[PDB]
Amino acid sequence: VTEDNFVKLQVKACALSQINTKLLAEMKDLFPVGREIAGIVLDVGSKVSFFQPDDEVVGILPLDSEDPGLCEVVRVHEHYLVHKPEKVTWTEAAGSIRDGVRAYTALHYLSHLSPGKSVLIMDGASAFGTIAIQLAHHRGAKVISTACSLEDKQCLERFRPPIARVIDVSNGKVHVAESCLEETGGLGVDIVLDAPHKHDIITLLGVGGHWVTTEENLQLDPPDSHCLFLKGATLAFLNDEVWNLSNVQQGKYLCILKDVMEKLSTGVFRPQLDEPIPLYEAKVSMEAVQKNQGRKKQVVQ
Amino acid sequence: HHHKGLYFQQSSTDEEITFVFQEKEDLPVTEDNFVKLQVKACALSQINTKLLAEMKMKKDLFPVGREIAGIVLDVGSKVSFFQPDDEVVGILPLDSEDPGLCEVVRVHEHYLVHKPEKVTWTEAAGSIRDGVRAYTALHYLSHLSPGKSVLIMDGASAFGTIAIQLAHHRGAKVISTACSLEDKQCLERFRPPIARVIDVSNGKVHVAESCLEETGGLGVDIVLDAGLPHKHDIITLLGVGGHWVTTEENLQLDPPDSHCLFLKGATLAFLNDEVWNLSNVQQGKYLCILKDVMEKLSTGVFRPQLDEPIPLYEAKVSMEAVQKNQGRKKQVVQF
Repeated sequence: VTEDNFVKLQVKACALSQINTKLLAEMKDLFPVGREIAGIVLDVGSKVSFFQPDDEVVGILPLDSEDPGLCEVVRVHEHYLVHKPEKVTWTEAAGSIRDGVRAYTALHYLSHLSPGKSVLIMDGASAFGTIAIQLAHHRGAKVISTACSLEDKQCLERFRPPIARVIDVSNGKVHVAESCLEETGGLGVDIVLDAPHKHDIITLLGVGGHWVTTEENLQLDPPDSHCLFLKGATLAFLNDEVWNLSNVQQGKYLCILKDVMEKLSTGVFRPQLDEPIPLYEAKVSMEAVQKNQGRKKQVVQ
Repeated sequence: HHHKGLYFQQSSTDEEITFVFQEKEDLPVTEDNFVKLQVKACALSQINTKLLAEMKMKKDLFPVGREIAGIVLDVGSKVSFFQPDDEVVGILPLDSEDPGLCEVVRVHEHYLVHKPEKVTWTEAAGSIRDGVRAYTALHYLSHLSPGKSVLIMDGASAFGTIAIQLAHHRGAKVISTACSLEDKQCLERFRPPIARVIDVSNGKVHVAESCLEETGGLGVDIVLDAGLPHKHDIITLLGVGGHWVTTEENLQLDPPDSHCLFLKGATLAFLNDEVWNLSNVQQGKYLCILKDVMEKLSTGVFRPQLDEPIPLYEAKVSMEAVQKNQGRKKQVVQF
């Protein structure tokens, strides 16, 4: 049943991602599953304006969403959605909106990319890693990335615009700090995208460098935050759902989405993702995810 | 022939430093990138003995004075940006051979910019370093923008004064913590009034509760902490996506603190103006910072809280007071 100021839409694809347990636990029946949707609006509320029925859209549902994205159709507020470009497919859209958001914030809002800069994208073979690498290349950066497996290794070396260097941590040991300092020319890396232990990162960091972490419980010792002081560095925490959970950041967020699709419309992004598996056995695919397993994005169609 | 220069020496078991006048020769400029300056003004700043020690320099007498404005007397062969009679201003490197507190100084050319004529010597020397700190904290570590809220520690200091002026120039609402009585009056006398002076004379206010009052619960966008509140109250008063710019060189950040930081998507940045003259890489960026600061000064958006200038012979007493951080106005030696 539709409510006003909300929009009913018919899902065209719903990519699924890892569900964070303790974020749900700290936030306080059923746990709705599915958030990265690319659908076609059905019925419109009485006071929604930006969307008219028979329009194709893409967006990320909020954590408090009554409806679960994994469904034939769902309801969602109109300011959680954006228009999907015509050229883009719908699996591509649903699979790229979330990782594209994260890459855009991490590399554009928590750090700044420009021609000539160096960025260490850790686990570049993950879907998020792939999208992030494509952003870095699009702006003109020199990308160093970490490969955790042989599959990841040969996955990254075959990028059409080859990355500067693939450091494989797949083996027992590798001197990541020394090798990236070696690749920069003593300068160090400008942006590290945690997405090694911290002592490799802090020495790897260049002058005024940016450490964009995702660790939700980082402990910092006075000697470490001192080496950061000597380098004039910035520690930026990447948290995906601060846009959705803050009422003021409405506009910027939307623009990100609209730009994420824009590059996807001109194909500067390309997701790396599993073949489309329909609704049925989708729960088993989600079970597989939560297992800390999966380098390819998994989208339902 | 020779000139009098202020130096300092350090005892072995005491980190304390003593200041001494010593006469020494003018370093000649020859077949090098160095310029020789007639020093017109040299501002004073407390010397971080620790950072200098980490630089690993082997000296028994260390030179004093780094924030200079003067006239180019001579130039080495390779110098390009300056010719004699030019009016220059700059900050001498941490590894400088010559003291800034001396009538003549020899400095590499990639440390100076030209001085605007409307700027006096004492004003330029007394604004260069603090304007740079403020500029990189509010423009490179955080990103000032009209409408944002900026909590500035002190603000009655020289740095806090330049910073408050920068924030107002960019349409920022400023919250600032006064400590002394005289500090509170000083913050009361600002030409455009700041939004909220929180008076932490004694343990009678809460800066977190007051700042959350003013912000409406959203939180402060930019915290400038340089120059008193615990780490935790900073982290609770910080807004969503906010930037915490700190002068703390030995910060203790435990996982609860960092957890609240993550949940607010907060960036933490360290303010260290030496970062350009110690690494010596993107110094051309630093140059543009100097030129913009000097422009801001010439047009009028900066007015440093200078004290009245002093002659060179009073520079060792003054420096002594500057080393203990007794005094709020900015001391500048005039020649």
